[PDB]
Amino acid sequence: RTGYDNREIVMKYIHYKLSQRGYEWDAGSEVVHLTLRQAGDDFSRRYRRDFAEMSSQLHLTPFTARGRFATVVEELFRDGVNWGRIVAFFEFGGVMCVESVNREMSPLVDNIALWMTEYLNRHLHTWIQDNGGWDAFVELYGP
Ligand SMILES: O=C(NS(=O)(=O)c1ccc(NC2CCOCC2)c([N+](=O)[O-])c1)c1ccc(N2CCN(CC3=C(c4ccc(Cl)cc4)CCOC3)CC2)cc1
Repeated sequence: RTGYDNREIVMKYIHYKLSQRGYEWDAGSEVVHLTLRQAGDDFSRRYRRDFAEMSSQLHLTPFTARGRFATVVEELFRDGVNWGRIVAFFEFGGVMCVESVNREMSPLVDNIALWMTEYLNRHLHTWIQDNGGWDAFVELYGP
């Protein structure tokens, strides 16, 4: 119906975060993916302390990742949604994927991509559509 699939925004974002570390191949039209990447890179520069704390406190394992993902996301959106919190959600998913590869649990990346897609589709999609859609995010933060 929308003409797009949020799974693609998730897959492209995770691919970019892994590629930045040399964890996935990338030699280095659509504007949403570039806008989101840039916003997330800036978010992690501004909130470097929160990023470093999140990157060392996760202690991810295959049985604990699901619960940790849900708990952090619930904390993130407890006071409501805005674009910055959506950018923070992608950055959090990125940290979970990078940590999963670091801990030799690369298959978890596919599960994290599914949980992010499901949360965007079921819990954030209404807010996004009510707030001008991805079009409004690009109008505010895009080139
Ligand atoms: O300002 C905000 N929102 S905004 O006004 O919508 C807005 C403004 C400007 C711009 N972009 C800028 C425009 C000017 O040029 C440069 C770009 C955009 N944007 O979308 O691009 C949107 C805003 C600020 C901070 C914020 N977080 C919330 C999360 N928290 C830590 C935390 C968790 C957490 C910890 C680590 C990691 Cl990796 C992830 C999550 C998980 C558990 O919970 C706590 C840290 C602070 C949320 C929203």
